Amino acid sequence: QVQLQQSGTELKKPGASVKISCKATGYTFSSYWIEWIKQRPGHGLEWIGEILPEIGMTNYNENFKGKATFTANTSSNTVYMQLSSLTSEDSAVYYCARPYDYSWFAYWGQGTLVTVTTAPSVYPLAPSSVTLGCLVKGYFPEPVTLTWNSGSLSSGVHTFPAVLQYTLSSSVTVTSSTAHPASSTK
Amino acid sequence: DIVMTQSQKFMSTSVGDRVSVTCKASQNVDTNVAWYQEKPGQSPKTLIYSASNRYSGVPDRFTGSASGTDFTLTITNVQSEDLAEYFCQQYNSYPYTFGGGTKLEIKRADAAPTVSIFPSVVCFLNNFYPKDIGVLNSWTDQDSKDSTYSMSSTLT
Amino acid sequence: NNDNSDKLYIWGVHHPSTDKEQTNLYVQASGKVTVSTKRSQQTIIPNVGSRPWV
Amino acid sequence: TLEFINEGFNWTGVTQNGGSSACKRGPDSGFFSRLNWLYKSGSTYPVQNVTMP
Ligand SMILES: *[C@@H]1O[C@H](CO)[C@@H](O[C@@H]2O[C@H](CO)[C@@H](O[C@@H]3O[C@H](CO[C@H]4O[C@H](CO)[C@@H](O)[C@H](O)[C@@H]4O)[C@@H](O)[C@H](O[C@H]4O[C@H](CO)[C@@H](O)[C@H](O)[C@@H]4O)[C@@H]3O)[C@H](O)[C@H]2NC(C)=O)[C@H](O)[C@H]1NC(C)=O
Ligand SMILES: *[C@@H]1O[C@H](CO)[C@@H](O)[C@H](O)[C@H]1NC(C)=O
Ligand SMILES: *[C@@H]1O[C@H](CO)[C@@H](O)[C@H](O)[C@H]1NC(C)=O
Repeated sequence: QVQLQQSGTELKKPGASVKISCKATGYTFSSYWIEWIKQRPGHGLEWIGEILPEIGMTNYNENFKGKATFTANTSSNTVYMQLSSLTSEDSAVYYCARPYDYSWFAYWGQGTLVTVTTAPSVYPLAPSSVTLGCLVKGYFPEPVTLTWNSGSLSSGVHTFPAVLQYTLSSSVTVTSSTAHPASSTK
Repeated sequence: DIVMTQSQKFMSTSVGDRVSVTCKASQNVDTNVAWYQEKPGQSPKTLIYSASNRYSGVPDRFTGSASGTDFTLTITNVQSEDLAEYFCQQYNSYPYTFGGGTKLEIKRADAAPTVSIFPSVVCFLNNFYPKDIGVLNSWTDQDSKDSTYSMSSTLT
Repeated sequence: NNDNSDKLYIWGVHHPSTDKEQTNLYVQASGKVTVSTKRSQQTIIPNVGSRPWV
Repeated sequence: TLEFINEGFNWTGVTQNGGSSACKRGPDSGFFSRLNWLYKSGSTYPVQNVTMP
């Protein structure tokens, strides 16, 4: 079955560069374009460009010229995209996709997240029912895994997505009666 | 460039009911337009091509149509698994362009916000509806149970 | 040619290795090129097929 | 010199050694000794792609 396997998540300092890979399996590698699409959380979907692997012909969206470079390894059946001079603007999820034959998109990759190490400060927030909280402040990079009584409390909990300035908080509501692996902290 | 305009950022419908997303190309794309479904956290999935054509494996609920530069994705008998964002694409000419996306929402039964504050001073406005309601804010996706948004405002 | 002297035009035809390659580039399965002047012409038909790796 | 050196080409899914009554070798039908007339096998003539370094 046709599969496009992209590379792991990436974290990069501003001004550096990154190479994302797309590994094609389950079809003749040379018979199809490979497409690259960018998704940022509020710009929707932008088309970066395409590359036709055999002859290494690259076709870019005018807006990405100089930002993005496609290459192809025909022996490893792999297409690489390289992003250079990274800014925060280039933080997004990058997809690679294969056309049904020459135009519209049929098969997509699982996506590669690109973001452009400090420990969290975790604080308790005390106030028919009642609402309590926890504040995780100043943690870099993502992600962070925050549970209440080690998972016991499930319904009533709202854990809010981080806001980069990364600061997330969580509220856990109960009745009146009743870990950041990047920094090695818990 | 060619602009693909999806004027609806959010749609409201109820399960079993019928819903239509519109997309208007800013100049002739002929019938080459595709519709893709992006569910939360997954990769885009292919729904429609040639503007009217069902990609294999796609339920008969989803039907595309086109009149002139107007393209419409119509779902009849909306199911709960149909909660997602919908993108249209003109593949007619380079550069390929996309629509803004239309988030399908399942609405019902409005409500007041439940507010709780904490001394960095945090405020929680929880489980309300509709979505519209040195400061830092955060929202949450529609609640998969009672269909209500919640948010957290941190004031440092 | 509105100029005072002769113009030498160098052009070419692309022969793809596979039919897929033909369509991926040109859409149409069979391409063609006719370059002409008033008194002469050339029509080249490109031919899809494989040639030694170079 | 007419010195001829044979080489096996890897042909696939085609019938080899086609011949004719126009070229009769002996009593039976035939063809140019140095040429190999390839044609269909059953319902197909697979595209033929071969190398001789
Ligand atoms: C129709 O039929 C022809 C003939 O079979 C096919 O053409 C072949 O295509 C293959 C696949 O790419 C070619 O294989 C490649 O050959 C390259 C040329 O190097 C040659 O020269 C050195 C020096 O003499 C020799 O040592 C070597 O053996 C070759 O003779 C290699 O460089 C390539 O190797 C690269 O990729 C491989 C993995 O595939 C890696 O292991 C290597 O490290 C390296 O990066 C590769 O082996 C072959 O040359 C072609 N044959 C000819 C003569 O054209 C067509 O593909 C076929 N058409 C179709 C589409 O069906
Ligand atoms: C291409 O892929 C092959 C096979 O994995 C690998 O051996 C080769 O080094 C790659 N080429 C480069 C240097 O990118
Ligand atoms: C002949 O060609 C076929 C088809 O490409 C290939 O599978 C096979 O290995 C070749 N046979 C021999 C004995 O060289």
